[PDB]
Formats: sequence, structure tokens, C-alpha cells
Amino acid sequence: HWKTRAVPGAGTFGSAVAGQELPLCGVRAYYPPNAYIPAQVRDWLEFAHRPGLMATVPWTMADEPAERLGIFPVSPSAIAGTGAPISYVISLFSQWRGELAAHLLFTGSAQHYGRLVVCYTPAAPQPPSTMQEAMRGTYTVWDVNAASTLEFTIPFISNSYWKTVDVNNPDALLSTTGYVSIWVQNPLVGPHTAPASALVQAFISAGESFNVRLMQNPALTS
Amino acid sequence: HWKTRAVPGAGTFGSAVAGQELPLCGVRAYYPPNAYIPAQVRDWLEFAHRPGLMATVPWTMADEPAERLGIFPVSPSAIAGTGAPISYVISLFSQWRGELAAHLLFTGSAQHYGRLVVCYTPAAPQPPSTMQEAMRGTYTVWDVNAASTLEFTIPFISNSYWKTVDVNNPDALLSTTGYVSIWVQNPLVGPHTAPASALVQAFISAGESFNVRLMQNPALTS
Amino acid sequence: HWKTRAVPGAGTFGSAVAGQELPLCGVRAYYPPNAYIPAQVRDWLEFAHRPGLMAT
Amino acid sequence: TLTEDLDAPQDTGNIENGAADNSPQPRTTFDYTGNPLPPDTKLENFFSFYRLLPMGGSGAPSLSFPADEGTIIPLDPINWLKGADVSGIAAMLSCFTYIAADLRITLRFSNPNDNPATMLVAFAPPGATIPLKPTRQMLSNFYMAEVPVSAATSTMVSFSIPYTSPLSAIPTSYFGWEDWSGTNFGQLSSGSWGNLMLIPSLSVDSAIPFDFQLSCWVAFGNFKAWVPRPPPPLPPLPTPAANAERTVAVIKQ
Amino acid sequence: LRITLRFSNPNDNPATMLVAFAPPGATIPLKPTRQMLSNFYMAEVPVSAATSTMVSFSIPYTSPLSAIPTSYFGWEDWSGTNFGQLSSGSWGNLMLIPSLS
Amino acid sequence: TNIYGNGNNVNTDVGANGWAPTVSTGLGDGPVSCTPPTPSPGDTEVPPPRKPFTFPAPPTKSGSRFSKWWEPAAAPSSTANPQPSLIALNPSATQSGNASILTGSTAPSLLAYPTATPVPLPNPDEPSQPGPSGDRTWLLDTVTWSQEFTRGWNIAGSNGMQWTGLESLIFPVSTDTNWTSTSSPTAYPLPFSFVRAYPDSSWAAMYNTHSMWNCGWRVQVTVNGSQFHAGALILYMVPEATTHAIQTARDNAGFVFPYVILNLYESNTATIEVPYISPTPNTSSGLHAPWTFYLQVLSPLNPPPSLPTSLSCSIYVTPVDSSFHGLRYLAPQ
Amino acid sequence: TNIYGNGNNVNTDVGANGWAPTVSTGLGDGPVSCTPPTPSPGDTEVPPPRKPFTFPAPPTKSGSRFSKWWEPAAAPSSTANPQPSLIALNPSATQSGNASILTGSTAPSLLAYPTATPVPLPNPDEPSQPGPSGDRTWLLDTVTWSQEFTRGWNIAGSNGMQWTGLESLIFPVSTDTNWTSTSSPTAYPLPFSFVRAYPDSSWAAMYNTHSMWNCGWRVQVTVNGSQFHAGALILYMVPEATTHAIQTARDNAGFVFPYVILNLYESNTATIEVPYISPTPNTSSGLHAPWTFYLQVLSPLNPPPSLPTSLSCSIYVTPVDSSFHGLRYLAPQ
Amino acid sequence: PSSTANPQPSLIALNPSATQSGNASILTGSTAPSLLAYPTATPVPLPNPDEPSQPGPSGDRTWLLDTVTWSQEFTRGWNIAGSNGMQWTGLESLIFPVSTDTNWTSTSSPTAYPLPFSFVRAYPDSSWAAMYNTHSMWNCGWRVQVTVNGSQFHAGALILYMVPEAT
Amino acid sequence: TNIYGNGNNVNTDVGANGWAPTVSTGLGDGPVSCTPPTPSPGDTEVPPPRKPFTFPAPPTKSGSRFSKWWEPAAA
Repeated sequence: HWKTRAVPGAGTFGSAVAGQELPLCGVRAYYPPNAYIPAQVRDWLEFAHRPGLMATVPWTMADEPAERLGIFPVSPSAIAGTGAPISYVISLFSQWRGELAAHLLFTGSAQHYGRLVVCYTPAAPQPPSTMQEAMRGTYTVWDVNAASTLEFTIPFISNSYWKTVDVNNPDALLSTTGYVSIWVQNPLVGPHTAPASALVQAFISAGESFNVRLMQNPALTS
Repeated sequence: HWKTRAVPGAGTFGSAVAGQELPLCGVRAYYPPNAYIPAQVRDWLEFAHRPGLMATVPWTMADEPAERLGIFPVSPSAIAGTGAPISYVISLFSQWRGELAAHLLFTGSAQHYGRLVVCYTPAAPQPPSTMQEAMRGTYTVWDVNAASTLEFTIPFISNSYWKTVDVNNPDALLSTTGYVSIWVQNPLVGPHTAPASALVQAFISAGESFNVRLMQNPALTS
Repeated sequence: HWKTRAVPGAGTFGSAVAGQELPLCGVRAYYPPNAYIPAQVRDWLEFAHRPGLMAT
Repeated sequence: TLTEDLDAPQDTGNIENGAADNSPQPRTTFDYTGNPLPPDTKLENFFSFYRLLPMGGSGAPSLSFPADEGTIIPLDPINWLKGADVSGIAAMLSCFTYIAADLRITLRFSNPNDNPATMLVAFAPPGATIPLKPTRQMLSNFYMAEVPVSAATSTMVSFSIPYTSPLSAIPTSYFGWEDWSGTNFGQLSSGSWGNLMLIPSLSVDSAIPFDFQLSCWVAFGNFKAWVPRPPPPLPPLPTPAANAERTVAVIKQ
Repeated sequence: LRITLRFSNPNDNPATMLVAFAPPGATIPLKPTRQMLSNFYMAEVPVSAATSTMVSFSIPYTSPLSAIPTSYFGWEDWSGTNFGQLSSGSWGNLMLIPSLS
Repeated sequence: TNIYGNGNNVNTDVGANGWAPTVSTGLGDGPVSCTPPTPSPGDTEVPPPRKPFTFPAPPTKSGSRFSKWWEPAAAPSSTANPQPSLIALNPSATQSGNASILTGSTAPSLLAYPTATPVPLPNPDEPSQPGPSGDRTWLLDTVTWSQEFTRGWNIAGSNGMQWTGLESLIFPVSTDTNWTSTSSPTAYPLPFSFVRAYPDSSWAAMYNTHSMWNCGWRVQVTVNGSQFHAGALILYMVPEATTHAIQTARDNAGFVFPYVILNLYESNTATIEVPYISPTPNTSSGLHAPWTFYLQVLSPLNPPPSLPTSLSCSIYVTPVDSSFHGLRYLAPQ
Repeated sequence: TNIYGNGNNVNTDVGANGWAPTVSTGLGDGPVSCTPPTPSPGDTEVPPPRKPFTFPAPPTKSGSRFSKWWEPAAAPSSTANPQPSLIALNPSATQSGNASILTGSTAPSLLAYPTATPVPLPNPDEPSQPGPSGDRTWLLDTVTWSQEFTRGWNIAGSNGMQWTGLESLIFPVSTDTNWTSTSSPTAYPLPFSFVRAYPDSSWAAMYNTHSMWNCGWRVQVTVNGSQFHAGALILYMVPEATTHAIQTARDNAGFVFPYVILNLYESNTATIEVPYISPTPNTSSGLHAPWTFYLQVLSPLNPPPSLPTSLSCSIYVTPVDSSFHGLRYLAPQ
Repeated sequence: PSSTANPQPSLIALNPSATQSGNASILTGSTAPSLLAYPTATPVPLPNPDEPSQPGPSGDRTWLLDTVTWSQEFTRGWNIAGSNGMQWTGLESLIFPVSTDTNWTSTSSPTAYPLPFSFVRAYPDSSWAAMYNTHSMWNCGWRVQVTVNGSQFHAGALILYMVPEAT
Repeated sequence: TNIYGNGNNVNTDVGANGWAPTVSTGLGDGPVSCTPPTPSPGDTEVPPPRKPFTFPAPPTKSGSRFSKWWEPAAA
């Protein structure tokens, strides 16, 4: 007979552990073949590449060249409140690194003209104030007629190799990167038959290299 | 000395598990040779191929061509009430797939003539009504003098690769297949010396490919 | 560390079972040689072949 | 296949011979194909799982033997069928006449009074004289087990008994006598797997002796069953009579 | 699906739960009895008198559906109602009957 | 992976291996198990009619094994061809030791269970077997069939044991008390009701004085109704059990046994060939009758009107490859 | 290291190996697991349009396996090239069984999920499939678009099931009670609302009497606004679920399904190609409608002033590679 | 055939036969005369260009038309038919369109059933029926089967003409 | 002696081996551990003045790894 002493654990039930459960069945049985159901999902990042709609931004015929349409700040705190995919995935994990792309549609008449500026300004104590200060970090001045959509890329520029997902302390280091922005540059022009205003909708879908780890309960409710 | 911690089971007695009982004997002893007892049974399906008598159906000289002699509905619920083999085997297991053949004798004078129709109608909300509607899914118009018996085959036509054995919810999906039936077509004719009526008895024995799994207590008493 | 669950026996003492007793000695010691005692009995059937008197 | 056939072969046959033909008919437009047999059907796999036997001649599931007195727990497969329920291990062995296996018992017993206790479980190989009033010394020679039983209740234990019968095959029904002169009709006491005689013990030996209660699970292994018999009757479902024919075959129309 | 269930008995006496798994689909007896419940599959869980006695299980994939839906739009019974769910797609049921000596 | 994964395909120990050096080791214990003995030789007789009677083991060596301490040293039914109705000719015949039975039409005849292999006998002696007499076909009571019998009526002649006789038979055997009662008898156990009515036959002369007996049995019933009669019968040939455990007023699943429906439509005749199924090689005489022959009605025969309602039939029972072992004073039974 | 380190890269048992001699051994126990059955042959039909219909398994052998005891022996979107606005020409066309739809400008067209491999059918029969009729493009109700619809309004024609109809539909199917109510309807389940309005079509003639049905679906909507209109639409083609679990007054993350925005800026047209996703090979008729087609508004279309506010559109729905199995009396649905 | 090398026995003898179809099949005893009226001609190129849509059963198998009663008082050549046949005067001046129910109901009827017209009637549900409505031109070969079992003592005869098109 | 005697020279587990098929096995469990990531390339700059600024990793491939469910085949 072997001889054993009991390590102090003595009946602790772990979450991640090997075996520990007696089989409650037998007669191992094959599962009807199921090769015909398509679109099998092997990952949680296979959601991160399918876009979701953050906010609809109004654009108007009568407007000044300096006004800012929207200024979402990148974060697990700001994206999580949108409700899209990656809104959820970033939330369900406790750390993330990568570069998340922001698509922008244009829903408008075939005749409209104007230039949105998409600024990306890395971290800093106060937010931007004007296109002049905000428009430094990066931008793509975007025409509204070339493709009907703009594929921007929010880089990953920051200290650590990872970023925490934090909520209760949103304005904290490692928990954010800089702000995005959308600024008017050349206001709309069009014939007087054309519609008054045109909306601009902004999709966010994590691009390539976006990664995550370290499971946690979704960090929004908590 | 090896060191071990106790997985939380700590004395649970399973049904299906390896070993777990100290031998209460020794001096292993051979069992008198027993090669002479015949008909050794290695399976529970070796019962399923030995027929059993579902119901005796009366056939009469004075009858209309449209009347239906019987309409058993295939099911683990309907067969279980017959009492035959496979009545029991289907019941003792929780899932079944296959094609169960239904034999029909003819007990009657050497001179009798007529045609029974055996219809098989797959599932549908209401049962059949007449031979005209009932006789669609499949049938074999059967003469009563060719062999004295008819070997029909109830196919397996249904969605899933398996069928549940259910009782408390008999009219439920996956728990049934269509109805069978026996319809008059040409009524009996015979000399006036011949007997008045002739019974027709219907045997049910699971044909080839009939399979079962997942033990459960017999599902009739419960 | 290995991990084990306790089969329900949990301290039953069998009659016929392997080991189960800690040695109470050591210094294994040889037994004086005993090749000289005759008629060594290896079986219980070696009695069955030696007659006995039923009735007169 | 070919769809429409004038000459296709008939489905007629004869079931009068004992053998019954179950092969599928080659109907047109139908491709009949065999299927692999899943391994819950084989006996030795199906009887290796524990089930609850009815205890005693009748009055299952549980047996209550007062303290200081042993119960012999006969393992005759013929005694189980008496007063046997329609569903259970009891009535499944009714399908085969002859069975041979190494019968593995796991029995559990719960002492209502609160003191720890020990049962002494012994196995008397068939046939063996069971002492009329067992004593610790006499009971012990056979084979031993010491079951410590938890004070609160529910202490189990398992056993493995090889196949000791000299009958080669133990009958589950026997038509004939046992004694030459005596009566004992319809059963045989030497075909079975011993008997379990067990004598409780208490060290405190307190007043209000009370009665222990037990039940046991039994699972054969390396099973063999030589000739079949028809399975027991299962009570059929009631007739709804509101809408019939949904379930329960109609007949005599 | 691997279940680990724990249960705590407030009254102080040791106790045993009898945990069984009825493979889908299987008739659940309306009022379970020890003999009837047992044929399916067995577990004996001794529960500590004070409380908190656990246990784990491993259940293979028994469904004949191949894939079990997490949402189903349609009926179950042909005639009956039971809309929006299917009782045969799942992993059995755990019926468990307590006992006290 | 040595001596592991036992009784594969299931999560349990099936006792696939009877013994291994590994099991029962001090370190770990598995369930025990058994292996076949091979009690060397003996007139290898078990199931008829495969019994050779020649002993494989050497005879008269009586070597023994253990060394005594006082010695210094020592050493069909296929649908390919369907049987026609009784109109067509289709001759057949089934013979026996001398007597034989011709038949017309279609005679269903089967051999219930395939003959098992022989096994060495426990006792050492030469079996005494008699060629007919004790072979051929013995005629049991001719039973009358009547119209008023419903389904499953268990018709039998004057030689059958009564229903209540199937329980509490008493000693010894035939007391004439259980064989005579109002309305009888349900059926005849084969060994007991064959000796009765045939004491003269040698098989009868034997089986009294020889103790253990070994026989395979074949039963044959003959019913010829006119071309216009309609009915059916069944021959169960039930192995040993009380009727109460075998069948009670149901007979619905009873086709698991051998059956061979008579079916007065296409057949005049039925036979069964049964090797004997009993524990131990040889049953004892005067007790333990293994086979019991029931004859039942599937459908009531309704005769052509204006013709007599009753119909008659007989039952032919015969042993196959009889044998006996051991002698003693004559015993009535 | 044999049969150890299972489900590597994580400290848990992932059931990497379905079975091993080692697991379930008496000495140690791991979690159980399963393996694919391969129910030999059958008209290998699963997802359109890859279904060959030829059975790999031998047909008619019906061999069986276990030996019966009564027988003696037996044996894009890439930025490389961007689609121009609707001003530029860029022709395209999408045909079908006979009817076909031309288009100008840019037509987004996708195939939602790649076609899965075939699997052997449980039942044995030959599927009956009809070339058009039952193919081509059937025109469902032409729905009117109106300006006052805010984001996510779920516009639909007269053939859709109402919101409350998506819950407690009742029996059987169309009672006309859940399809007529003030303000309707939110959307049309694809199988149920196709038969309605098209009983004459063969697909309709079928799917009544044939029980289980198998079809892949493709839906196409056509909206042509003037060069000056501005708006958007979405085609979700949601797989089976109640709307309450699928989406409630939010539709924010709803792009996980197939979508193909219409975007009246650069496009007149949109299509979807959907293989059918349902448990078991073939869904039953008259119940279980797997796909449901929602049509939503991303942005309210604000028309050029002085021109009518409403705008019109149609929806073209068609099966792909239909099949059926089994027959029975006609069932309304 | 009909060669005198082997003559078919009377209905007393067994002589099994069976004639199957898409799914439904008909067993028979005794002797069943079965023929193929005209040998199958060779194919020819179609005038129109399209792909024919053909349905496996449904639209195959054996559909059961009206069961007609035979009566003794019918003399030679009485043209017995069920309830689905067109009446004698219906064979002339049928009217439009097709079944008006006016030519199919009259005292004493009906003489016989034209095959394409009287098959759709009584079987609108069947796919063949669903088709042939909406598909314009149709192409089918036809096979008709009648089953009469009289007792061994009855005596009579019938004929199946299967007349090609004409009044 | 395979995967045993870890963190030799002391009677404790020093996490000498970051990972082994053996550790975390169902039969026995050791303490966990970690291994270096190698986040492919990037202007390799860390401590002055050894910083080359040239990226070892290929630039602009942006290959990704997992196969998206909406693409037929990609590599």
C-alpha cells in the first residue's frame, strides 16, 4: 500500500483544475454527425472584427468651419457604453492591446461636398479644444464623395504592452489612450434642391492585432 | 511518501465507475465448464428480432370497401402498450432509431379473397380520415392468398438521427413518426359454405438497423 | 501533488486483501536453518489420504 | 431504384416457421442501409451498472434488522422474483433462465441512534451451513469485512464475489423439487452466491437498542445468459377517449 | 456539460442525496421513489452535517438534435402548444431525492 | 499501457480478463473473476446428438499431483420462395427410429436451438443408450379441439398436468390427485407425462432405475381440417418454469420461445426440435422436468356452417439420442 | 508521457481526446467524451447547393451485426478598388431560375456563410426537387417607405407577421388573427410568409404534402431614389429566435448577423445568400421557420424639398436548391 | 409472350407477382397479365429551349381513382365507370372550360374517364396536380391498373381498352 | 526521471520550467508559470544608447491568425 499525507487543500473546489468529477455516464455515445451547420465560431475575436454602430453624428448645411461634431475618448470605459461588439468583448476581459479601426459611413445625397477631419490625439490632462490644437496627433482630412466610407485606424501609442480595463477609475494611467475627434473643415455645399442635412455614422471594429486576456465578469454592471 | 489532496467527491458512490470494491474472496475458482447450454444471448437486440402479437383485427364478409380495420400510431407510446417484445425493449431505453417491420398473418379458409391496404402516413397534425387521404405516404395492396403472410416495412422518415422515448408527452416532436393503417379495399368473397369472417393478426418485430441507447427505467409505470 | 478521491470503502478491514499493515519490525532476520525436521506437510489433502476408522 | 418497375419482387413470405425474417424489402426509390450498433445493447455492458434489488421475500426496498441479531440476506435469484416489481433488477433477470456472473454487491445502512458502530459482514459460500445464532468467533472463519458506520448515518461498502456455484448455471426458475424426500418445491437453495450474514456491534451498549435499516445495490459482471424468456408485462397507458388514435392503436373497427 | 453542484442542509444531522441523470428524452416519474429513480444512473452524495458538501459530474453529449438550439422559433408538439421551446434538446435532467435516517 | 483500459468501450470493469498478475496486487485491487476448469476427461456427453462418448483424457493413470509426505520421491422464411397454400402438393416427410409421418401441403418444421458443443462429464461411467425402443415417435393423448375456446385456452388431452398441479405438485410425482379434477388439463411437462401412459416402453423401463437421464426432445402435432376450416395453433415448448412466471392469461409476448404456428390455412402439421436445456450435465430422475409443451389457440376456428363444430388432433412426442448414467433399485418415479 | 498533458495550453481538461484506453481506467478517471457516428450512407444531403444525392454506403445489403441465437452460423471591401457612387455606370446583374434582375450603379451582394460539407441523411428515401417553378425570384409585398420613421423602425409590407405575432403565434400557423392588427407588420419569417401569398407555386404545392423541407434562401430588395435622396436601410436576415431575445428597441450591436447596408447614397440594390441553419438535417413542415428577414432604417431619408415625402420599394425572395422528403395527405400548414 | 411453352395456371395455383412504383406498390397472387402496349420510341430534339422541371413522387407512385361497382345486370359492352368519369354526352360538346360540373353530373353516368382531365379532378393537392396547372405543356406516359378479386366460384371478364384520342 | 526534481538544489519548486506537458495534468498539479511573448517587431528601442531603431518584424503584412468564419479560405 502506498502512503500519503494530505496537503492542506483537503477538498477545495477550484475553478480551473484537472478532472475532479466522477463520470455520471458510460456507454460513450457518438453525437449525430454535424458537418452541415455553417459559420462555426472558434474564437471571441471573431466578433471583434464584425463592426457595430457607436453614434450617429449630425452634419448640417449651415455650420461654422471650426465646430466639432463629436469627440469620443478611446477607453474600455467609453467604448463599453456604446453597446457594439468589442464594446462587449473588451469589457468581458481585463486587459487589451491592439489597434481598433473606426469606420465612418456617409449617408447623404449623391451631391454633397465637405471635409470632415478625424483627429487622434494621444493622452493628455485636458481634452482638445479646437481643431488647431486637437488636429496634431494624427488626422485624415476626408472628402465625402470618394468612396462613401472612410476606414481610419486608431493606432496603439502608449507606454505599457497592455492596457487595463477599468471603469470605476476611468481617468487613470494604462486605462486609456488619447481622444478621437471629428471636426468640420469645409461646410456642406450643394444645390438648393438637395437635402438640408446629412448624417455621418461611425462604426468601430477592432482591426488586426487586437488581443485580450485574463477573464473577468463584464465590467459595466459591477 | 506521496502527497495528495482530496478532490471534493470524497466518498460519492457512482453507478458507473471503475473498481471501488475490496474483494471479499480469494482462491479464484473456475466455474464448471458450461459449453453445452444452447442459445446463448449476447444482446438486447436479439429480442427485437423475435416477433410479438400486437392486435387481432376482425375481417368480415359483409363490409364496405372504405372502412378501416385498425390505425395504430407508431410511437414508443403506442407500441409500449401492446406488450410484445420491442414493446419492452424500446421502453427500457431512452432513444431509438431504425425501421421496424410489421408482419401480418392471415388466418382464414383456403378459399377467401380480398385486399387489405397497409398505409403508412408520416407525421401530421390530424390523423388520416379515409383511404384516399391516408393512402398516400406508402402502401402495399395485399392479396390474402399469395403467401398467407405479408412482410411490410415501416420506414424511418423523420428529422433527427434519433427519436426520444416519451410517454407523458406522446404527441410531441421527435417522440413519434407517422401512423400506420389497415384499410379495406375489396371485401371478402367466398362460397356460401365458407366461414363468415376471418381474423387478421399483426406482428411487430424490429427489422435490421434498429438501434437504441441511453438506459432509463422502463417508461410505462413512471 | 497527486489528487485522489476516496472510494466509499474508507477503512473497511477485509479478510483477504493485499498488505494493509505497517511493519512493526525491521532488521530482517534469517530463521535458524530448519532442513532436518521431516514429513513437511504442504497440503490439506495430504490428510485426506491417511485413513481413519469409521465403525466396527 | 429505376423508379417505376413492372417486375419488382413481392413482399410475401411465411412467418409460420419459428425463424422470422426481418430484412428490409427492396422498395423502389428507397435506399436501405444498415447502421452501426451502439454499445449499450450488449449484456455485459448493460448489467455492469448498479441497480437496487428488492430485499427479502417481499417488502422492498429496505430491510430493518434489530440490533444484536444477524440477517442472512439470501442471494437466490429465485427468491428475488417472488413479490418482484414489474420494473427493476428484479424483473429484468426474469427474461433469462440461466445466468452466470461474479455478483458485486454494494450495501449501505444507516443507524438512527447516534453512536458510531461496526458491522461484521461475512460471505458463506454455497452451500454452507449458516449457524442458527451467529457468534463473532463462528461467523468469522468464512470471510471478513469490518464496516465502520458513521454515527449520523449512511456508510456504504462494496464487495466482489466470484462465481462459486457448482451448478455451472444458476436457474432463475426451476420446475421440480430440491430434497429427495422433502418438499421445498420450485426452488433450489444451492444455486446462488452464498449468503451475507452480518452481525452488528455496539461498544457503548446503550439501552433503547433500536433497529438498523439497510438497502443494497447489485451489479453483475462478466455476464452470460443462456436462454431467453418473455419479458414481464408493463401496464398500458389509459385511453383518453377525447381524441383517441393520437396514441394507443385503435382496433375492431 | 460538467455540473458541480453543492447544497447545504441547515438542520444538523448528516444526510445523503441520491442524484440521478435521465437522458433526453426520458419520462421523469411524477413522484420519484428510490427504486424507480435508481435505474437511470446513480450518485450517492454524503453531505456534511454542518453544511457545504460538493460533488462534480461529467455528462457526455446525448442529444439527438446534433446541435441544441439556444433559441427556437416554432412549436414542439404537433397538436399541442408549448411554443418557443423544445424539451428534447438538452442534457437530460437531474432528479435528486433527499433522505434522512 | 499494460493491463489497463479493461472492458473497453464502457466506463466500467467488465471483467474482460479473468486473471492478471497485476490485479489483486498489494498496490491496487480490481474485482475478482474466474476461469474454466477443464476437468480433464470423462465420456464427453452434453447435448444431443453431438455426444461422441469417447474420453479424451488418459484412462486409469490416476496420477494425482501433490507429493505425499510419507513417500520418498514419486512422479428460413426468406421471401425468395413462398410456401403455397394447402391446395398445392409440396410433399414432405419426417422419419424417426422406425415410425415415420408423411404429410402433404406445407409442414413448418424447425430446429429450435443449434446444438451446443460437448463438455466432459463429472462422473466416470459408460452411458447405456437404447436404440428404439426408446426412439421412434410415441403417441400421446389425442386432444379434441372445440369451437368455444377463446384466445389462449391451453388445450390438452388426458395426460396433461392440471393448472394447480403446476404448483404444489406433491410427492411423489404422479399421485393421481393432481391429475384428475374438473376441467383439465392445461399442459404436459415433457419428462413426467411421457413416462405416464408408457411404462412398458424401454425408455420408460429406463429412467426409473438409471437415475440421471439425458435426452433431446422433439414434439409433433397433426391437425387436418377441410379446405374450408380456418384457425390457428401455437406450440410453445416452454423451458422449465412455473406457468405463473411463464405466462398468465396474456400470452402476448410469448413468441420469444420456440413457436411454429400451425395456421390451419396453409398447414396440416408442425414439429419442433429442441436440445435440452438444464443446469448440470444430467438432470436427476423422478424430478426436475425441464421442458413443458403448451398448445394454444391464436384464433378460434369457426367451421363452415352446417358441419360439426368440433375438430380432432393428436400429439406425437419422441426422445432424441437418449442416455443414462448410474444404476439403482427400481424407483416408481 | 503517454495520454497526459491533455488539452494543452490551459490548466484544464478540454476533452482533446474523445477516447483513450487510459481514461476511465480503474486506477484513474477523467471526464468522458464523444466521437462521430458515421451512420453509414443515405442520400448525402445537408446544405445547398453542395448536395450530391448519391449514397456512398452500399444499398440493400442490410447486413446487421450481432449474431442471432437461432441461426447456426451467418456472415471583399478591399481599398484597392473603391466602388463609385451611383453616378458612375458599373453594370451588374443577378439571375435566377428564369427571372433575372438588372441593375445599374453599385449593387452590394454577398454570400452570408460559406457552404458547409454534406452529411448522410438519417432517413432512406429519394428527395423530390423541383426546378422552377419553385425557383427563380418570387415577389413579396412591395412595402412603402415613409419619412417619419426614426432609427430602427422595422418597415414591412402586408405579408409580414405582427410584433405580437412573433410571440404566441397559435395553431395552426396563419389564423389571420395574428396577421391583422392596427399598425403592422414588423417583419416576415421566411418559410411561413412565403407560402402565404403563393399557394399556387409548386414550392407552395410542395412543403404542404411533403413534410420535411430543405432550402437555402436568398433575399433581394430594390430601392431606387433620385440622385438627390439620402437615406439607408439594413437587411438583417436574422436566424431563428424571438424578436425579444434577438433585438429590443436597440439594434445597436445587431451587425453581427448578415447585414449588407443599402445606403441610398451609392446603391440601388442589395442581396443576401444564406445557407439554411437548423438543427437536424431537415426541418419539419408547417412549423419551425428558421430565417426571419428584418428590414430597418439606419437614417431617416429626408427627401429634396418640394418633392413627395414617401418612397417605394419591393422585396424579392427566392429559394435555392430545394428538396423534400416523405409524403402524406395534404396539410394546410 | 403468350407462348404455349409455359401456360399460366388458374387462380388456384400460387404464382406470385408484384408491380411497384414510386413508393406505393401492389402485390398480387395467381396470374396477373401485364404488358407494355407500345415499345418506347427514340428521342427527338425539342422545339423550345428551356429546362424541363420534373417531380419525383409526389407525381409518381400509384394514384387511386374512383372504385367502381360491378353489377350483374350489365350486358356485353356496358362501359362501367366510377364517379370520376365523363358522361357519354360529355364526350361531345364538352364546353369551356373543362370541368363545368355540368357535363359530369347526369342521370346514369359515367361511360369512361379521359386520362389527363379526370386525373387532375379528385387530386388537386398532388404535385402533378399542382403542376400541369401552371406549367402549360406537359409530358407523361401513363399506366393503368385495375384489381378485381372474385371468389373461386365467380365467373366473368373485363377489358381495358386504353383508347387513344378520339370521340 | 522526466520532468522531476525541478528547481534543483533546494527542497522547493522554483518554477525552473515555465511549462511542461506534465504539469497541470489531471493526475497531478504543480504551480503555474509564464514564458516570454516576443511581440514580434517594432522599432526595437529600450535602453540608450544601444537602440538600433530598425524593426526586425516584417512591416505591413498584418497577417492575423484565426480564420474568420465569413471567409471561405484564407492564408
